[PDB]
Amino acid sequence: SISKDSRIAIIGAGPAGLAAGMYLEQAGFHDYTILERTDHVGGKCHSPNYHGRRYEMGAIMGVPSYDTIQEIMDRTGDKVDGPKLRREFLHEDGEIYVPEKDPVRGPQVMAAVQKLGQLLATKYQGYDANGHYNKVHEDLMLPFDEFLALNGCEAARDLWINPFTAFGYGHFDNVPAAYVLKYLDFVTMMSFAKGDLWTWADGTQAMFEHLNATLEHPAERNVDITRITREDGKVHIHTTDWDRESDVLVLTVPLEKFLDYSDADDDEREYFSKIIHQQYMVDACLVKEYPTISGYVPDNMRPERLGHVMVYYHRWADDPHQIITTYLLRNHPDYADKTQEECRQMVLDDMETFGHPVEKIIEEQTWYYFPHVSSEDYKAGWYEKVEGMQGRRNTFYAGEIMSFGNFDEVCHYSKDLVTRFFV
Ligand SMILES: Cc1cc2nc3c(=O)[nH]c(=O)nc-3n(C[C@H](O)[C@H](O)[C@H](O)COP(=O)(O)OP(=O)(O)OC[C@H]3O[C@@H](n4cnc5c(N)ncnc54)[C@H](O)[C@@H]3O)c2cc1C
Ligand SMILES: [Cl-]
Ligand SMILES: [Cl-]
Repeated sequence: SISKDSRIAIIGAGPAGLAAGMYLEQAGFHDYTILERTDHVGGKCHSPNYHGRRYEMGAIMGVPSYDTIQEIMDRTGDKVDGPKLRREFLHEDGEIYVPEKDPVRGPQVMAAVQKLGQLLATKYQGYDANGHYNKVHEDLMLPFDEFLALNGCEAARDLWINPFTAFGYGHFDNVPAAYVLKYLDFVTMMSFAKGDLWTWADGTQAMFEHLNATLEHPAERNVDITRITREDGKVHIHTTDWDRESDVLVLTVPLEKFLDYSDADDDEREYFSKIIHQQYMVDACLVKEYPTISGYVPDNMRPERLGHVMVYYHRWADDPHQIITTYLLRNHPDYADKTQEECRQMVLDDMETFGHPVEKIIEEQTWYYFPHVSSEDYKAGWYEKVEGMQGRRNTFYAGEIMSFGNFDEVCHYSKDLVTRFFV
């Protein structure tokens, strides 16, 4: 256990760092400081303003089982109050189809879903635990498609792909099942399939800005950390404006990047070097022939269509001059990765093909997205190692790499970090 008097440095004012501060504070750890590199809080919950309304450059949605986020809202006073999500499906040629009504493929898919639900309820019990420290079944360490194939459930990929590949998380040929099924566990998949999805009028960012404000120590912003060292049982942080000592270090920032400004030991260097991530690019667009509904494009979710628009978000139905965001991936382990420029051109051409041509791109962002490890590295015990290192030289590891790249998962992980190590 850790002394309540400890000076605790939390790096990153995204959901993970903000949650860490919240749950530390509610456990009686009052001497924490959150250090944020940018001038803003919420990280990839990022909801900029346009014509009196906030649009989403990052996270958009939750589901009713996001219990930790509910706890945050309980604290902040925020309410789930955004516009209803609705979707149609488009082929890569822009034609509308209704796959749930396909009388051959539909049943095959839902039968596979049924079958997978029972394997999850019986054989793979534990799969849905937050984090990876409870070692998942070995089958879950395989790429999702391989995991499905082993169990005869390939068809279920049709349901699972839409809120996964399109949402930036990569491709089932390579992404381990462990990640997929921690995010899209059975209740979560059911909620999404049904459209029972939380959104916020003021943006996902708002409740995090509000959480920060409720904190006893709101985040320090514009903190440029040049160096962290950990001699003599302490943590020393060097920034461009000061350098100070803490007792405990909580990392919610990318761990491979941490290597470059830290006295990283051999294990840290070895293991964090294996972290891979996604290049998920979002374009905030003004369009003609305004869509009446969000569009998903499964055809463009295939690795062979890397860089094409996989989904676009219809957020403000009443105003045809409001922002439509588009979503595409720029990388895949087995395909040549795509440039920003050539992908920008695909946004334009695909949106035209869909009959919603772009008048203007007002904002573009390639995000550092979904840090994870390969199936091989997962099977080789990556998480047993790294979780084994928790508390080493008073350093604790958290954020997306330790759980999943979603704001409930990381917040939940931070909450549990306090329980596991601090209380
Ligand atoms: C387009 C898009 C769609 C998404 N959709 C959803 C969704 O619908 N549902 C969902 O649950 N999640 C979604 N997400 C994922 C979700 O937003 C993230 O998983 C969540 O924000 C992770 O929180 P975090 O604190 O772990 O990481 P981040 O949000 O990335 O926050 C990291 C923070 O650390 C800071 N930082 C980085 N480096 C340093 C440094 N050197 N020093 C100090 N500070 C540093 C950053 O500025 C940032 O504030 C989406 C994200 C994007 C981009
Ligand atoms: Cl104490
Ligand atoms: Cl949707």
